[PDB]
Amino acid sequence: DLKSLAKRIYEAYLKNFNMNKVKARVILSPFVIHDMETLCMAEKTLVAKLVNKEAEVRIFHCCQCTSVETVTELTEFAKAIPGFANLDLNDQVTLLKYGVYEAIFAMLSSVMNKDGMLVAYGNGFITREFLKSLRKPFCDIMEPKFDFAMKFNALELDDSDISLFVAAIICCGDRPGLLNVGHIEKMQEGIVHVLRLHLQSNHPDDIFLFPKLLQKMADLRQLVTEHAQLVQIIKKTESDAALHPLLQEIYRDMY
Ligand SMILES: CC(C)(Oc1ccc(-c2cccc3ccccc23)cc1)C(=O)O
Repeated sequence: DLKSLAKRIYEAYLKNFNMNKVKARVILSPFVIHDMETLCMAEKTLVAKLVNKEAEVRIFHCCQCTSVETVTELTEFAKAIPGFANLDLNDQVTLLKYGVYEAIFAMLSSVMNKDGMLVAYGNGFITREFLKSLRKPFCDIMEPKFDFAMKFNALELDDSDISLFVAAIICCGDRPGLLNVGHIEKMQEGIVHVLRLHLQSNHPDDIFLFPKLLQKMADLRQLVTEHAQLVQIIKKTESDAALHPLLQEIYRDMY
């Protein structure tokens, strides 16, 4: 009855996310993008959307397209979280609007290692150093996410842990403008309880793992706010490009 909830959530997570941690770790060893040269020969096969323009824009257009694909997946995942579909539609929409990027950056850690991150469904690998060399302010976009991911990955969670974590992020009672705050809080309370007991069984060698994950929740909220602004600046200083319309509405005057 608590076991069951963890199982239903894990199964929803396996069904709805194309990329997960087991799949990514196996992969992380294919085609490396480490400079402008290797970037272009990536774009002869891997990235077929803006197919020219400034390399910084091509890169993060490709990146925002992946984020939008993750938002799509997160929406299906949430509909499978027991209780979520029973909320008023505007509460479901509100939870997703304010929750998806906290979940995105949490799950992004799974396709990152200290050297770089998987891209294009794991058939490309862009190095951390290469991103760091891009012209300002594009070189500052992914670095704080790598920083988060390195600390997160050190916790050595598996997908059964992460599925519960992501459900807890989405079912959050303090998003602005919720109608049934009481019930969403009870949903959250249940998931977080199951998460704690799950971590105690799956990781009995780390007593402080549950508090460490609650710290990561706090970290992600800060990470998302800071990302919103960096995104805003790039829209102001740069319009060779175009921010995805969905991301525009999500980021707008939230934080
Ligand atoms: C993590 C990621 C990929 O961060 C982005 C960073 C920059 C852009 C971006 C990409 C292309 C043009 C832009 C213009 C103004 C502001 C941002 C952009 C899109 C996403 C995202 O928000 O999904």
